[PDB]
Amino acid sequence: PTVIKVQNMPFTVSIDEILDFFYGYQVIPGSVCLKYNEKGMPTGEAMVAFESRDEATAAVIDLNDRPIGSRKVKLSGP
Amino acid sequence: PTVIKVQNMPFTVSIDEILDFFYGYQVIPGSVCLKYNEKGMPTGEAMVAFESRDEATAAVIDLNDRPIGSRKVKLSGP
Repeated sequence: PTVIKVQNMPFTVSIDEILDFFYGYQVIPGSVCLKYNEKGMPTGEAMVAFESRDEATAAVIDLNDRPIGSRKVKLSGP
Repeated sequence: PTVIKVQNMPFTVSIDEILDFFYGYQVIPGSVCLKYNEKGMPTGEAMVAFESRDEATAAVIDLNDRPIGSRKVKLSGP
């Protein structure tokens, strides 16, 4: 269960949205961790893990550049 | 790449406070990831990255069990 990187998120996201964005994918519900900066504000980045390595590879390829609200998100890893 | 987990932080913590905890080490900026469960609630846990294995090992051993707020933080990694 590799973890993948998720960038360029709107800063209006929620945890439900991120998980929904991965609907149909073998994602781990309590694996999301949101990155913030020194000023206490989100950076639009987060880490998300899945049940397998082929499921993380499948997400990155399949959902890269796709949108969460308005922002087209960028995926990488593992 | 060399990330570590942090646990036992009060549920309400700021990044500015966390960075204070890791002063003197090369914590990759913006890498501080706050974790959430499948309910989308604060876990008191985070992930943090360093540039080398050496600095993530150096942080885990020195700072392990020090406070952030009123709790003795627990480090695990790389």
